[PDB]
Amino acid sequence: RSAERLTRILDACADLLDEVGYDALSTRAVALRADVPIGSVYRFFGNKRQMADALAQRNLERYAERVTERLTEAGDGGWRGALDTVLDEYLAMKRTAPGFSLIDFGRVAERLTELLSGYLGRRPDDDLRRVFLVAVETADTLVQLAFRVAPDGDEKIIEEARELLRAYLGRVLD
Amino acid sequence: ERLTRILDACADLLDEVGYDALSTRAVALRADVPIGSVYRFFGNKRQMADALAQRNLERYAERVTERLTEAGDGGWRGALDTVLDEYLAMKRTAPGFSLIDFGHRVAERLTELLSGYLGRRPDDDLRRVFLVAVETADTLVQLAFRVAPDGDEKIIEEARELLRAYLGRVL
Repeated sequence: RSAERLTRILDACADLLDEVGYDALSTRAVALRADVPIGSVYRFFGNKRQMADALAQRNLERYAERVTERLTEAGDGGWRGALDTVLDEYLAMKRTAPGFSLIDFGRVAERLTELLSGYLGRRPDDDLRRVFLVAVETADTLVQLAFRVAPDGDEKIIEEARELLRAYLGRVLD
Repeated sequence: ERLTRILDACADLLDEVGYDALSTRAVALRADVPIGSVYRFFGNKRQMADALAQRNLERYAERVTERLTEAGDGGWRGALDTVLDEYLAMKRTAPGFSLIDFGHRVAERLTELLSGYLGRRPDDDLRRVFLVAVETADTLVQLAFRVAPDGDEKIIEEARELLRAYLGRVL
């Protein structure tokens, strides 16, 4: 039930992020929205930043579960589908997951390197860890770009990023 | 005269103090100009910093143009190399350029500078390709200087492979 309250605190924190943003956010508003004793929230989190980190952390586990289950159900072992899955699930969260434009995953490249290299039957050496870091950093910047260009994510920017990443992985993946 | 030294002082101080510790007072002091002279050109540090960035861009563009006119062959690979190598030389050598570099504006400028050179029409597609390429390169170069203070060469090379892979498909 302590865990039940945490879920709710984090959900309210996610929702509040979309409504008033990070600066206006306060611990009392979260507790009222979550319908939790205000003392619970102060007990769980030292400041707002800590609550935001727990939310970010929860975003990443959810994304990792989503991707792991898409790859498990319909993956064919290939990097094109793997790439579409990670990118599309991240785009869906970006559009659909509360507070996600403000609080992302906060590490990600590491988690994705583990996840994907297992799936692809590839040895995560330095070269491959670098490729992944490069891919993840560029996808982050291009996704951010797409959403500055149009509020739901400019489709042409997104499609350029997809093409860009396919060309790169097509070139560097042996 | 005074404008030049104000921007020189702004560029250095950036490097010595960082952006938000940077103040109009400190720049005037460094530039050997009355504080009032700074306010004659700029109402605030953000305008001052954008002015510096605009100067950076003019210099970058003239270096690129000179390099391309001297030894360019009309091909996208040497243009990519020039454009990327000149930016990297500036990150390492140009004052303040790590903390304020170019201030769309870069992408638009490169489109103008490079579209005639390459025989490519400056349409919306080319603009978008350049915008994606600039944003990518910017993040990847930031990444490279985060991993080593001279710019991590293996990151730099991945970025170069990545941009060649993209442009070769898309051009």
